[PDB]
Formats: sequence, structure tokens, C-alpha cells
Amino acid sequence: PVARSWVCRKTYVTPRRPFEKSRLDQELKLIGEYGLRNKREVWRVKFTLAKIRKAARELLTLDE
Amino acid sequence: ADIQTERAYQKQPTIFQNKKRVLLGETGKEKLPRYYKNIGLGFKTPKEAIEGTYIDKKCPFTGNVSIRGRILSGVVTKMKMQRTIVIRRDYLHYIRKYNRFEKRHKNMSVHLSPCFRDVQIGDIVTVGECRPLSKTVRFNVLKVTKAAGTK
Amino acid sequence: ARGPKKHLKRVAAPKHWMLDKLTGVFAPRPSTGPHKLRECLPLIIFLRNRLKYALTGDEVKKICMQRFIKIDGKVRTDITYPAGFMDVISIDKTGENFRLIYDTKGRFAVHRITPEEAKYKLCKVRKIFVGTKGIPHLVTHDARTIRYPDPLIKVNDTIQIDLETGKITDFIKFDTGNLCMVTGGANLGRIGVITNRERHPGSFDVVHVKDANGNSFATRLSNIFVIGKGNKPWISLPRGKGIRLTIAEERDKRLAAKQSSG
Amino acid sequence: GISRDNWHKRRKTGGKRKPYHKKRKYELGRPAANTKIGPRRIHTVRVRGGNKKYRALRLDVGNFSWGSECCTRKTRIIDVVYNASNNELVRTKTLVKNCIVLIDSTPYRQWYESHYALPLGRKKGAKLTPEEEEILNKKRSKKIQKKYDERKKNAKISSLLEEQFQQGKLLACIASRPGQCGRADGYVLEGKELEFYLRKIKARK
RNA sequence: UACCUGGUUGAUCCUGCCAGUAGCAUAUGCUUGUCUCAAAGAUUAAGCCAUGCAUGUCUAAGUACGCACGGCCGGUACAGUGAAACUGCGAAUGGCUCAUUAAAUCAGUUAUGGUUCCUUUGGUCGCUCGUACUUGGAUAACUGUGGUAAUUCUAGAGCUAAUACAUGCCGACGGGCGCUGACCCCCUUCGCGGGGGGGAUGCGUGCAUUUAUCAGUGGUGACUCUAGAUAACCUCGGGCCGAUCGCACGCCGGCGGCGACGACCCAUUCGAACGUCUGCCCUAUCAACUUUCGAUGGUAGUCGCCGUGCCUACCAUGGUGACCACGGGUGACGGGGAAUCAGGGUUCGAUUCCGGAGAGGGAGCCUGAGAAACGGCUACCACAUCCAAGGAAGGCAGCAGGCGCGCAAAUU
RNA sequence: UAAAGUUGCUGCAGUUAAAAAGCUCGUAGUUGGAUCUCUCUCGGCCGAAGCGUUUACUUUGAAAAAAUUAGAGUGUUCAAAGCAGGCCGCCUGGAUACCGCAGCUAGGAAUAAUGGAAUAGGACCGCGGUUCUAUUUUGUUG
RNA sequence: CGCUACUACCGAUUGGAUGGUUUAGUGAGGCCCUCGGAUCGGCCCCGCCGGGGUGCCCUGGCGGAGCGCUGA
Repeated sequence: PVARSWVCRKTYVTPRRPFEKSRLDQELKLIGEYGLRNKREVWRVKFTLAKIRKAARELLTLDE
Repeated sequence: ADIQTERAYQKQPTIFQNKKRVLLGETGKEKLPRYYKNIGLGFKTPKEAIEGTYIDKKCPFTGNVSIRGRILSGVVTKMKMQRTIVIRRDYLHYIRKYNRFEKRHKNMSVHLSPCFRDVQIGDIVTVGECRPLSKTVRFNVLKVTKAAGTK
Repeated sequence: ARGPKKHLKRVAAPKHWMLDKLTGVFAPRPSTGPHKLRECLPLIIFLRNRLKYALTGDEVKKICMQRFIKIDGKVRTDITYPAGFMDVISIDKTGENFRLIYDTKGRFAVHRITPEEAKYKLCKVRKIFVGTKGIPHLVTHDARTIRYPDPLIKVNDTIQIDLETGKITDFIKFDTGNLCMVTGGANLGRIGVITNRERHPGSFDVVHVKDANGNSFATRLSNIFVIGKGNKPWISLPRGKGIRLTIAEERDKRLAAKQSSG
Repeated sequence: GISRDNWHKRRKTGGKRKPYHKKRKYELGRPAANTKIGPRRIHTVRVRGGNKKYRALRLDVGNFSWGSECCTRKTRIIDVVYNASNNELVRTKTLVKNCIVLIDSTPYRQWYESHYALPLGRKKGAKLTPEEEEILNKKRSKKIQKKYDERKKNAKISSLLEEQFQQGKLLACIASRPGQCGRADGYVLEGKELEFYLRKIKARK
């Protein structure tokens, strides 16, 4: 037993198709336009928006 | 009839039958009041329990058994034991993957008090939970409902 | 395990203690006493986590061993002493009295009471029995035994105990129309008038309760603690009067309070 | 050092069971107190919770009650005559609960004579021993004499008990457990219970 | 993000698998600047372990004649601090690990009206009609004499304590109650058929225990509950009814305040134990199993903390099974949970929380409220340490650490 | 693990690609046609007012550890986190949802199963009828 | 069929090494029981000095050489 917490979470998701020209171009455009270090920053913001959309969708299935 | 069938004397432990009574003051038999109790939960004491002569220490009504816990029901399946019957409880168990049910059953050995005379195979019995009465018996028959086809 | 357990893991502690997760591995295991382990607030949690009078368990011990803390009128030096519902905590050095009273969230509020109110406490009678050559005895939720109670007092009633002498001075019957708090379950900490008691022989009676705002809930009979005759409590209630606001009304009240400042 | 667990037994289906732990102390059992008849000998047993059990190894005296007369007396136990569980317990003269024993009738005879002013179990040829005709007759006033006369109307004793009192020993059932409390208490057999046990004893011998 | 792509043919459309694709978890390779969290000898070997440490503990309040320190030279027993030792309490918690274990454990649900419960908290504690202004003998520590190669081995001798171990009383206490019954009074009929009383000697009284009987204070859905009454029992291995310690001080020989400690008993708390209902992986190349080597039920008992074939003796012939019994396997502790996932599912869960189990393998116990305890004991089995060869001493699946094992895991 | 609708309950196949037993009977299993729209305490607004054959189902309500998950609040400098914090002593948090199955509870009555009388051993009821309650309405078995 | 390599299978090579299961016999050690009684201690006898009790030997200090009881 320790007084430590192991609640940790990955903040991004790797794309299913590694070498897809359209997605590579879109991500590089975002990186260059916003001065991002790598593709993981794009994937992190994408993951944030994806979780928000999932929550909104699950709320939209409930009664008004 | 012949209550004393065992090697030891059979009597209700709470009834004193050796009180001194003069001969000329006899009306019927000298003295043998019958011990019985009303179990709770709205169950009616069978008339055979009140006016019977059987000695059963595991009887819910005239014995030393307190009914507490679960009240269950079953159909009488076998009656080949002394003061004990085997009932069958049928139920449906839900398997979630297939969203369906399966028939399962459990056999339960319950004590049958001799107050329920004329109990057949296939009629419903309401049993109540008591302390362990033997290795496998933990329920006492409290009510007997006859089968639908029984005339 | 062999014999009794002596430790309590911090994460297995009752959630209403509002202990965090990174302070330590252990929570203060309440000592045996008047109240159950999960229905009590140890003295250390009260004097350190709620009142902030101490920063550590060592300082809680330092306070307790100066005999400054009274629980139900008696000085207690056990820092894990189980203080529970209705218990009166008196700190005469700082001149403050508290009564351990549930919040609408199910937590023991820091509820300060007047020194006149600190003279008595309500107790729900757990059982009535005759013993010792016809002497009637009464046992409360506080686990105190009282000989020669009033013949009208029955189980589930509420008595008023004068802490100085510890004898019954008044009692409320368990009747429909009497104010009551809930001391367990989902509705823990809610205050309302008893509407009806549905009886289930051989099982748990259910008591229905209606809030002062008209909200109706239900609990088991073992979770009902009669507080006052009619709708008037015999004790002081916390800032929330036992009315459990929904999360929407809590949000609205918080937003209104925040927007009123600045 | 025997055990008392239920998991060493076959299941209801008759299948074999696998022990998942070794014997626990609370499942323990102890050797039987084969309580003989003899000069008193009791060994105290320390039991669970720190309490005491009184393992009677020898008992010559018990406390037996004449239920109809409500006359409880301390009495020497003479013999074991019937055992519904095992006939061997009779052969070894073991005192257990519900075993039928012979007890001295002298205390109950003394109470009966001092209460009813009536002889009991006394041979007609004899003319009483010295220093007991007084307690039988005494010098009583009119009130005491009429009290005993009123008692005399309910002094009839059943013939079976009367014959036992003639023989000097009564049949009794031990109602306590000597191996757990160290005592052989019980009640004198009477009525249909006495009839049943006399029939059983005479069928056995 | 509810997704596909390459590969059979000369070419085509398919079935279909192989390969690709993304996560996840172990290992490994190459590389590695900052900073915050953070797993870490589970997998193979519940294999073996050098060494060290991991459980001890004193308040005003059990026992202080250790000058070991220390004063106020005395009808001044004990100033005080205090090693040691006796006494008490804990050592049954925690930590580790997952070998066993397939309705077993476990989970939810109920029950104990079928049990035990140190401690805490509250109550009860002159409720007993029968040396006290304080009783007895020891033993430690200490002094002194020793033995063995060897140990947390201990043996003689000389003292001396108790909240250790024993014994045991004034008092409340005046008597009441019950059952006895030498005797006396009054009235009615001098058929006392009847009554009413006072009563001296005697026995027994409270709580607890055991048995039998009686009557119907409160309570339950339901007692053979609680309470009451009677007749007695009342364990030599004999139960309660205080021979205890500190502080503050008093009051015209008595009466006391505040505590500490202890003892029944009853509640309470913390539990434990044992039952209820439902739910567990694969396997039929496992279809019948169990049956007094108790198997299922009955009666009586024994034992047990208690319910119970728990065991025993008689009696009956039962009980489970294709709704999969029984048997077998599990690189099976169960669960909360984890990974992945459109919906549905699939796989995992040794692993910090809960429950279980174990301490090299079995078995058996002592003490205690609680252990079938292993940082307790006894024995056997395996391994193993010292030896002067006579004996003695063992248990890291605790924390580090070592060996071994391995693909695989950190600081004595 | 997804991709694998290559284990298919959702949701796959069986003419020739792998595949329907040679053919019937047949028990268990599975599945089965229409049909049926008082209150034996009553007192001058209050309660002894009934799972009223039953179950499945559905909708409730209790009760159900925490942590994890979801999720509310909160500028950890951001974030993973944490359960903190905020304002010039005071103020405010430490929510909430979910928690299969089984068990308990209460409404609904479609769907599904089940039951009620045909040998009348039938429902409501006026009239009878052969043991027997230990409360009798106030000087106690006078 | 001939080669070469690999893999299961059959099988008395009357093969070598551990793992278990079990009739028969033996059985450590603990616990219980029935005995046992090395020792130790109390009350009367070669303990007899001493007390609020005077020649009441009777103790609260020493084998009181005791088929005398008694407890451990």
C-alpha cells in the first residue's frame, strides 16, 4: 500500500491509417498555421474535441 | 394411533402430562393439552396441528422451529423420506449476450409436518426458512395448495 | 483473519468523512463506542479536518490530552472516539458547543449550538425490555441504558436526555405528522414530516416523509429519527433545514451568490 | 483431537469435496464425557470465549423432581437401566441425557410422609422404626389435623409409583447433560412415560 | 471515425484464408536534453537463503531498601529521577504472496427467534439475614556459589514486594417474605360441618448455574421471549457481592470530593462463526454418481460457542443427474475492476481496496477474548547451521540483500 | 482486442466454393391458431381500507463500500492530476448519475403462461341442526 | 522405388530418474482418560527461650526421628 495515486490518462489517439495523404496534409497545415511542435499536439486537440462531441451526442439522445 | 414408535418416549417437551387428577373428576381422557403456536406472516395453523397427536419437534406449528427469513414456493417432486419431501423450484435465468432465458431448477429438501395429511406429488407448497434441521434441510412446509388437476 | 482488525485504510473509510487520498495510507480507525464505525465522526476528524484547530494527529492528541474536549458532557481523551448523531461536543476553553447533525449531503455538519441547547440531546430508543425483577429498561441509539423509563415510551420513539444527569425529560412518539430526520440511506440528512408507515411483517418497514418544500421520499424505519413533535424540531437545524436541493437549484443558488459579489 | 466441520462430508449430490483450508480451532471437538456412576469427579473445561464447561466424569448424586407432587430432591443415582441411543451405554452404565436411571426413593418418601401423614412404600408386617412414628402422627391441634385430613383427599399415588416405592428405588430420566454442566438432574418417570419405559426395560431384559 | 488494403487467374467475379492496419501488455534493440506523476522478482522456482533490521510498551495514579543519580540528619516507613525485575496489555493488527481452492472461495441478498464476543460506551455492582484501622505463604530483581564447547540454557544458596498468587470479615442488618406449627381469643347451632387472627422454636431466601412445575410485566409477524412464582440443586477443575493506587484537602472517633485500576452480569461497539436465495471457466475421448469408510432422512444422544450426520446407536431407503450430476483439466484465489469496443461483444484481473488462503510439506496443540498463530511451541517428512561428537539451534510468500531460475523485475 | 458479418444474439453459411443426418418414428428441449370491455367498528372531513387466485413483463420506491469509470465545481503556471480553494477574520466546496442478475417494494394490465363449475364436491341467501372460549355491566364461584 | 530432412504413432528395448494414489502392518507427537506419586506444605508427637492470660508446655522462630489425617 502507498499513499500515491495512479490515475493517469493518455491525452491523444493515434490515427488508424498511418500513411494517408489527405490526413497528413491536413495535420501539416494545422501544424504550420498554428506553430505546433509535432502531430501529437494536433491529435491531442482532436481528442479533446472528440470527447466533447461524444458527450454532446450522448446528451442529445436523452429527453429534452 | 401409535405415536410411540421410537425407542425413546415421544412427547411435546412443553406439555406436562403427569399432573395428579382424581378419578371421579374425569371428562374424557385425564389430561393431555396439545402444544401449538401460530407462526407469523399470516399463516393459518392447520386444524390437524391443533387436534392431532403426532410428535414432531421440527413441525413449524407444534414443534421447536421458528420461521424467519425467506418464504419460497415449490412443486412437490418426491415424498420418499420420513417427514421430508423434495420440492422443485423452476426459474428462468437471463443470459445477457443472447438476450434470452434458460430454464433452470433447484431441488430443495423441506420438512413436511404430519399436520399436512394428503399431500400429493405435483402440488404447490409454501415453505419458510428456519434453522438447519439436517444436513440439507433448511425449510419447513407452511402451506399446501393442491394441483389444478386434482379433483 | 484471526481476531479483530485494528486499522482502517484511507480509501475504505466512510466517504462522509471527506478524507482525501494522498495524505496517507490509513484513516483513523474509530474506537469502539456508542456509535457504529460507519455512522460516526472520530474526534480527530472533527478537531483537525473540520475545525482546523489542529494540523496533524499529534496536535489533535495534544488538544485532547489537555482535557479541553467534552463529548455529551464528559471529557474524552481518545482522539478516535466515535462521536455520532445528536452528540454534543463542548470546548469550554474556546466557549463553543457543536451538535453532530447530518447535512443534506449525508455529512456531519459543523453545527454550532447555544450553551443552553448543549445541555440536552435527542436519543432514538432502540429497544425496551423488562429485567431485574420487573424494572423496565430502555436502550437508545447512543447505546446508553436508562432504567425506569416512562411507560408510554416505545421503540422508535425519541427521548430527550439531560446530559448532566442522563435521564429522560421529554419524549416524542413515532407518529404520523411528527418531524423526523433520516440517519441512513439515500435520503440521509433530510428533514420532513412523517406521512405514513407501511408495515412489512418479517421484513423492513418503510416510512414515507415529506419535506417542508413538499418533496416526498421514503426510507427504512431503521433510518428514521424523530426530531420534533409536529413540524417543530426540538433541536437546532443546520443552515440547510434538511431540504435537499437538486443539482440545478444548487447551481442556481451558487451562481446567484457569486454574481451578488463584486 | 477430533473436528466438527461440515466440509469433510460429501455434498448433497454425493460428490467429493476438496478442503480449501486446514482445521480451524473453532471447529474443534473434544472426547466424550463417559460419565460413570461413582464418587463425584468433574473436570472443568476452558471453552470458546473463555467460559467454563463442567465435564462430569463421575456422578453418584443428582437432583431429581417428582413432577406431580412438585417435590425436587437431591438423590443418589443407583444404576442405569435403559438407553434409547445405545444399549452399550447401559452395559457401561454411562450417564447421558435422556437415559433412564434408578434413584433412591428415600427423600421423596420422607417428603410424602411428612406432607400427607400417610405411609408410603412401607411393608404392612413392620410396625415402623423408632423415632419416625412421631413425624407420621405427632400431636397436632384441630386446625393442623384438619389441614392434613384435607391433604389426604389428594394423597393417592399411582400403583406403579407405589410398587417402585416398595422396592425402594424410582425410575427417573436424566434431563441435563452431565458432560456439559457436570450435573445429572432429571425427573421421576410417571404416567404413560413410565409405562412406556417399563415396557421397554422388560422387553430388553 | 459504424473504414479496410495486397496476394490464387491469361484475364474476371467469388468463397476463403494468409499478410498488412491501430491499440494494449510483457520482453528486447537502437537512442535519449528539461520537468511532473509513477509500476517495478507476479509469470519460470508457494525454489533456497549469509547478514542486519521488521513488536514492543509507564502514568499523579500496580510492585522501587539497585547510592545508579539525588536531598532538609530524622517518631523522617516511603523526597524525587530511575536501570533491572515482577505484574498488566499487545504480540490474532499490519506487511507478503497467490500455492491450494470449480457452489468451494467470492458477490449481492437475507438470518441468527441457532451462537461467541478482549476492548469502548451506558447500566447494574449495602437488592444475599449468615484481623477488618488491612490477613497468608512465596518468588523475581539484588547478593553470593556454579555447570556445559555451545543458545535469549539455566541449577543451588541468602533476602525482599504486589493490582502477581491466595485467604477472608465488621457493615448494610431493622428485619421482611415463604413454608412449619407447642399455644391462646371472638362469633354462629351446646351437628367446632364454619371462619377470623396473634403467634415461640425451625427450615430457605439476592444475582448467576442445573432440573422440574405453575401463572398469565413488557415485547415480536412469530418463543419453548422477557419478567414473575414454586420445589430444590448450586461443580474441590468453587461464581459475583473491591483486603488496590493517586490528588486535593477538609468538616462537631465519625462524615466526605475528584479520579486511576479491577470484578461479575445486561446492553452497545468492533467483529467472528454458521445458515438463506441467485450467480462461476473448459471438458461427454467423463453418463450415471452416492450408499452406514454417513450416502439422503427420522428418533435419542455425544461433542461443539451454538443449528446440523458434526459424530454415534438404532430405523427407513433414500439423495443428485442431459435444466449436464459425478469425473477430469485449468500457464483458476474470487470480486470491485482493466484493455478494446458503433450497437452487440472479446480478452484480462498475481498486483496496493474488500473477502479467502498460506507461511518449506503435512499433522497436533499451548496461551489467550480472539490463533489450529508459525518474526509461538511439539513431532514427522525435505533441506539445512554450529559442535570439543556429548549435544544445540532452524523457517525472508516481511524490509533490503544474495543464489538459483529464467525473455523477464530496484538500495543490505 | 478491433479489423472478424473469418463464431454471426444483433449478424454468417450449408445446390455446385467447407457443409442437410440414407429415411422415418420419437422422449426431454424449443416453439405453438382465433376468442372473454362492499369493507362481519361505523362514529356528527378523519381511520384496522383489500399483493385480493398468481407469475412473467414494464414503471416506481427502498437498500446497495470506497477507489476506478462517467461527470459538476475548482487557472496544478497548462495538463496528467489533486480536492482543493476564494474575499477583504469572513465565504464556499468536497456534487451527481450509473451500480447487470437475484432478493424487497408499489402502480399498469397490452403481451405470455396459469386458474376457477360439467359426476356439480358451484356462487349469494332466508330456515334448521348432536362436544365445546378460561368477559358476563360492579357487595368476588352467597 | 531410390535417396535427404522433419514429425507424430505402435511397442516385451522384462529400459535409467522424480511425481503422486492406495489394501496390510507399524506408527512420532500433542490432547483426553484411568492410574501413578518424585517432591513440597498445613494440624497432634525428642518445634517445648518467648504472651494483654500468675509456676494452665499452648507459640506467630529449628530434622518436632510419628500405617496419623490432609492439600498441591
